[PDB]
Amino acid sequence: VPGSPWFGMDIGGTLVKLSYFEPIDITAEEEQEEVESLKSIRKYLTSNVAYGSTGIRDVHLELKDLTLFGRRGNLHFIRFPTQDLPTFIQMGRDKNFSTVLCATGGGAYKFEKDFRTIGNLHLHKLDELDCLVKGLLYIDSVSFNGQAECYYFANASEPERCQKMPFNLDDPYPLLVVNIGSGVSILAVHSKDNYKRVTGTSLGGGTFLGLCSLLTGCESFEEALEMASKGDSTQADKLVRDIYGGDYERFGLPGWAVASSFGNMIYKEKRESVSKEDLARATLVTITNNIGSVARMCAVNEKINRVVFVGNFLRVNTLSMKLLAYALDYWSKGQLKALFLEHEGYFGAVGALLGLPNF
Amino acid sequence: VPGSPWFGMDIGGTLVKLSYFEPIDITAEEEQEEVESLKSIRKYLTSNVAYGSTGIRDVHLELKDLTLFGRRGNLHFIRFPTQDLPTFIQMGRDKNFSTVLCATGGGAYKFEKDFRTIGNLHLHKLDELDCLVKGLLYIDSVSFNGQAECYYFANASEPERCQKMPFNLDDPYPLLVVNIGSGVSILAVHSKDNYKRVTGTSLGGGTFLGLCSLLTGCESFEEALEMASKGDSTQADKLVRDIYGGDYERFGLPGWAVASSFGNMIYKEKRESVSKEDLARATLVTITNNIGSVARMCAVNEKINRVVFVGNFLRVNTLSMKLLAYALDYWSKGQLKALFLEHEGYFGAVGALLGLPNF
Ligand SMILES: Nc1ncnc2c1ncn2[C@@H]1O[C@H](COP(=O)(O)OP(=O)(O)NP(=O)(O)O)[C@@H](O)[C@H]1O
Ligand SMILES: Nc1ncnc2c1ncn2[C@@H]1O[C@H](COP(=O)(O)OP(=O)(O)NP(=O)(O)O)[C@@H](O)[C@H]1O
Ligand SMILES: CC(C)(CO)[C@@H](O)C(=O)NCCC(=O)O
Ligand SMILES: CC(C)(CO)[C@@H](O)C(=O)NCCC(=O)O
Ligand SMILES: [Mg+2]
Ligand SMILES: [Mg+2]
Repeated sequence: VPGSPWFGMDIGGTLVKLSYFEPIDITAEEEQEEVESLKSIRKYLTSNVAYGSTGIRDVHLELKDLTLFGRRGNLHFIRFPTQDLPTFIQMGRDKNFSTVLCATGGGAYKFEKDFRTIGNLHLHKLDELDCLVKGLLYIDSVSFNGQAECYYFANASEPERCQKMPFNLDDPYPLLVVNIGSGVSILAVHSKDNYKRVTGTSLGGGTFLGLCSLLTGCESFEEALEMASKGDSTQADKLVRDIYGGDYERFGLPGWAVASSFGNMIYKEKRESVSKEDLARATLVTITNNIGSVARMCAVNEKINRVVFVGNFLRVNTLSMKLLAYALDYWSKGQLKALFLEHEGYFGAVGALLGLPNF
Repeated sequence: VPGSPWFGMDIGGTLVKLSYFEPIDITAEEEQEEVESLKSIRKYLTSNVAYGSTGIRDVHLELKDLTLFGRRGNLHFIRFPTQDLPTFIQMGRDKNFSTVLCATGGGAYKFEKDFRTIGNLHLHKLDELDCLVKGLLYIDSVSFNGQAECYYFANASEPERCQKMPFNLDDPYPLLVVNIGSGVSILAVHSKDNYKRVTGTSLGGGTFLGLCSLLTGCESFEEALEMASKGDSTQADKLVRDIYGGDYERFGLPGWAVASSFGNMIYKEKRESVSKEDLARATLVTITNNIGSVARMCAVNEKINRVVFVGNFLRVNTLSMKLLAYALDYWSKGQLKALFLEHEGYFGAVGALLGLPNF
């Protein structure tokens, strides 16, 4: 492995994710041979938790004293909007920084020519879903600083008992991976080298954020979630009891289940009384439950009972995680389990970093 | 079979559908024994095509010279909004109308006590999905006045050739039935008496109409479709080429495919330039393609290759039908076929009418 900072980057449709390995076993002689630009990069990344106006280091996710490529170091996790990649690349071309970059996600292709404006930088494009699988399996194998990387919600159908609990993935196959980013990819993983994309859905995190922005005027993902936490989705949705006056008993649909998402918004007087918060929550519930349903159908067809949900639609989004856990547990009568991972949307970036020794 | 007009009624979450059998073999003696109220009902229904301000007789769907319950007559098809059922029931209690009513849909239960305000009326509640199956199989078996009730889109992947063609369902089993009403029910039909509800989705016609109303201010389903016919959904959706700069080749996703529905609406400048017509079309495309995807997954898991789509989401909605035909044909490489039926959303009402001899 190369004199070069060790990065892996996943350039998605909405967010760039960057994994950075900071060596902590640097010898006295190594510090001598280190050029100023390399020292400047290391100090900038490790002494700041906000980069410019939109970059964020997720300090709580840092893996400390990881051994990687024969060196000990800390693995850092950084995100910024893809819209701001021109600023990243303009920073990279700065004279104070004159690298082998393993990059994945669609932007590895879309912005290939832009990365090559950085003199002599060597860009290696790696497949988006292969990096996801490799990074997910790697992070679970090294643990989250000794704690479990994977968790589930115990007793997900009872709120008085529902609680996050660690889950052991030491024999993780087979596994359904549901990656909720701008859109959704669903993978059936049979071994480390044997997986297929079962299907996907374009109703993903970008549908939640785009519809929420149109309907409520929210200006950020976090604001959308804050609104949804205060709302009542039943003010927008038409429920089974709104159609039947009760349960649809013959087919086991309870009266409180949604029959038609946003279905009460066909009435003008209801549109005039619904709140922005109600609409935010209805958008979240609609998108989340649709993903849960698709995930359930894929698990049944693939004969897989463990479904891991990743991607940044679920970052700081406990409501959606609990909705997913409840829906899988309820519809399957306990035979399917929703699983979640602490490192959220960073697995592609880690998987890309792991491709470095091949170059 | 009873002195009573022969009706079947399906009271849905949004629309009431009514089938009415008009006898055309009435003898001279039968006209004598007919009371004025029965004559008044027959004349009102057959001499008007609009009933009050919101009732419509779909004259083009009339089955002429049908033999039913040993009598020859014409089968009529009438719809009105469930919101106006109080007007129907108040009309029914009029003194000029002083019946065995077979009723299905959720409103058969929700409005049971209201129907019983009509003196001595006998209400028989029948199951919503059983009536759908029985009515669908019946109408296809009697034909559409000698023409095929069922049709498909030939060469659905090529617009220069794509065209509606009759399809023979003379041995209709097995069959996947996708009923797109306010919400969506999906049935696997193995015989006339053996079917199961495979799943459903709450993202149905009410989601299209509710979201469209919120986003565009449209005041009717027809206005929503008119707007969507003029729009460009790619102004709201984020496409694969917006993320990759091209195809995602490894997994066969073409650049023109939607990656994130409404995903370009996360950007304020794009929200400010998108048109209402664009938003209407994006809503239609998003809802329709999600149903097509769920239908495809259910067909693969049930090992069924014929998928019939019914329900009034598809009435006067050729765009959605063609989207469904293309999506099933494309994803399945021709192994799945989307089928459509001329009688749209009336099968439950017909199935209810067919239950009359049991009472
Ligand atoms: N700070 C944020 N800004 C924007 N979106 C966020 C943010 N935090 C969470 N999200 C959500 O995270 C989603 C993006 O998840 P992510 O896994 O990073 O997708 P992506 O890789 O950029 N897209 P894709 O090309 O489809 O894989 C958005 O659609 C939002 O729902
Ligand atoms: N004139 C109309 N008025 C309202 N909706 C219409 C109209 N025409 C077509 N639609 C569409 O038809 C859908 C209703 O279809 P329909 O099959 O009659 O459902 P329903 O039986 O009333 N609902 P459900 O209880 O879920 O079965 C609406 O959601 C619209 O998308
Ligand atoms: C980046 C992609 C395109 C691939 O992971 C992602 O946005 C996705 O899977 N969208 C859904 C595409 C679909 O299956 O309809
Ligand atoms: C009238 C019902 C409830 C049943 O046909 C219909 O609206 C439906 O199937 N809605 C979808 C319910 C679901 O499967 O989530
Ligand atoms: Mg991604
Ligand atoms: Mg219905």
